Amino acid sequence: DIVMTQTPLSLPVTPGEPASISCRSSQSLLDSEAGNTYLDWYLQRPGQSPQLLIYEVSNRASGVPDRFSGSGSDTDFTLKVSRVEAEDVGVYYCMQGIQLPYSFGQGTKVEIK
Amino acid sequence: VEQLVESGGGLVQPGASLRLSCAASEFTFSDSDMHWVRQVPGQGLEWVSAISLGGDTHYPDSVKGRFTISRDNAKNSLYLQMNSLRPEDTAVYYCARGGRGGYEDDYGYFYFIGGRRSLDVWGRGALVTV
Amino acid sequence: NATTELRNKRQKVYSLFYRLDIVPMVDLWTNYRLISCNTSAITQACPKVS
Amino acid sequence: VEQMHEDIISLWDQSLKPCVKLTPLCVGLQCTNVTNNITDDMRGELKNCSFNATTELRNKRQKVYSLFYRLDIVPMVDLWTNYRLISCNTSAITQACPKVS
Amino acid sequence: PGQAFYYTGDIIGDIRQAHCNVSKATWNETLGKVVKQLRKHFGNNTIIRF
Ligand SMILES: *[C@@H]1O[C@H](CO)[C@@H](O)[C@H](O)[C@H]1NC(C)=O
Ligand SMILES: *[C@@H]1O[C@H](CO)[C@@H](O)[C@H](O)[C@H]1NC(C)=O
Ligand SMILES: *[C@@H]1O[C@H](CO)[C@@H](O)[C@H](O)[C@H]1NC(C)=O
Ligand SMILES: *[C@@H]1O[C@H](CO)[C@@H](O)[C@H](O)[C@H]1NC(C)=O
Ligand SMILES: *[C@@H]1O[C@H](CO)[C@@H](O)[C@H](O)[C@H]1NC(C)=O
Ligand SMILES: *[C@@H]1O[C@H](CO)[C@@H](O)[C@H](O)[C@H]1NC(C)=O
Ligand SMILES: *[C@@H]1O[C@H](CO)[C@@H](O)[C@H](O)[C@H]1NC(C)=O
Repeated sequence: DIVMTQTPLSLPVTPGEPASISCRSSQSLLDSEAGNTYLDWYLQRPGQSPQLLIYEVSNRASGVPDRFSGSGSDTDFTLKVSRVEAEDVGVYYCMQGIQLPYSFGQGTKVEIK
Repeated sequence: VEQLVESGGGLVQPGASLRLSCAASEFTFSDSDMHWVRQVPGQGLEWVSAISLGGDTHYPDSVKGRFTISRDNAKNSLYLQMNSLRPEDTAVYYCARGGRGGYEDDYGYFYFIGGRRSLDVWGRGALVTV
Repeated sequence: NATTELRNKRQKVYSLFYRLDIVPMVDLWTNYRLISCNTSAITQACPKVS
Repeated sequence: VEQMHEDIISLWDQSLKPCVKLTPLCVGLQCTNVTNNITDDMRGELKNCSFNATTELRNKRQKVYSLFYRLDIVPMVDLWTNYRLISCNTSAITQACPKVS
Repeated sequence: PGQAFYYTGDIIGDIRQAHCNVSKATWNETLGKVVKQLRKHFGNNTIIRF
């Protein structure tokens, strides 16, 4: 199977400073023939809990503002946000998309600092 | 928007069976893969099952032999038949859409190279308590 | 929508065709087709043959 | 020697030409482990592969289970299928005509 | 399986019409020579136009 390990388990962020949330896949996620690497970021809110945030590398889902654009490679990948807004505070999840188990990592809970 | 609504659930005893379903919304249940995902009240997201365009299914090791999923397509709904539930299985269950294809008789149900594989079209979720 | 190595899968292909190589066609999702598919088989010339 | 080489290749090509082209086999194979009793040195050398093969009617397809050797198939990273035939990225695979020695 | 299709991917630089350059004076003299030889068959006082 593929083990997705989330590096932070808790990350209080001041709304006036940037933040970085990262995780690593135990297996390479690169589809060599297609050239696409399958990774997804999700953001959980107290209201609508499930929601797609980031698809693959630097491809925002519909409705997601530019501030959520991420980066990374085929194992270790990260989201970097210049400012955390009140609506952006929630639990972030990593998912791999190359095998049917679709393993998820641990969530990162954002707090008000 | 493209968003499905879960229906079904309730409080059951160990050993009971349930038929949980998701309705089609805005053609998201036609040429598309479907997934069932578990939200544990106190833990992270856990994938439960997935069904392909052609009716192939996949479950993790903790689920095989207990849960069954299917699609009828004529009635535009996804079904999950739950069996042999345990107290550890109390959670919110919901559907998601996978990738998309098409249906031409050159070869039934086809996927795209580099196509979508993310989980999208999230519903609200049903609470299942044992 | 082009076919590929495996009958199971397909692929979305983008290309630049000359207006003289295409003919208007009416469909819901398409606008043009290749000029010779209406009347005859098209064989691609081998790139290794000068 | 050069003439014998060209003659054997030419006769080989003539024998295989009027045979089944196996175009329907370049699909995606759902391969699992063979469930029989496998000796220590045969583990992973034979796979039980399920595919949807065509039939006489163009619109009807049948699910076919067959055992392929590991050397005949190559892994891929599709979600629903695991392997494909090794030669489908290179050339068409012609079946040798049956009842030919 | 083994069927490779080649197509135009993109165009780098401006898109311009293909063209041929033929020298004007050389072509004009060539037409003058053709006109003289045609007059040898159609008459010295016949107006020849292209
Ligand atoms: C294979 O063919 C069977 C015929 O009944 C069909 O039900 C099934 O969906 C097909 N499978 C795939 C993966 O296309
Ligand atoms: C296609 O070929 C037929 C052959 O007669 C011809 O009548 C028809 O006009 C052609 N289609 C177009 C769009 O020119
Ligand atoms: C291959 O899998 C099918 C699944 O139904 C099974 O019936 C068949 O016996 C398997 N083949 C072997 C050699 O185990
Ligand atoms: C199939 O056999 C291979 C041989 O090495 C083994 O690694 C793999 O785990 C086996 N799969 C199952 C599902 O038992
Ligand atoms: C076919 O795929 C295999 C995968 O290992 C690769 O080694 C081989 O070069 C490929 N052939 C072609 C012609 O692309
Ligand atoms: C064609 O190219 C040659 C290359 O040297 C040049 O000398 C010649 O003048 C060109 N002719 C025209 C008509 O452009
Ligand atoms: C045209 O004139 C030239 C000389 O002026 C003469 O040699 C030639 O024969 C004439 N041709 C005709 C068709 O009259």
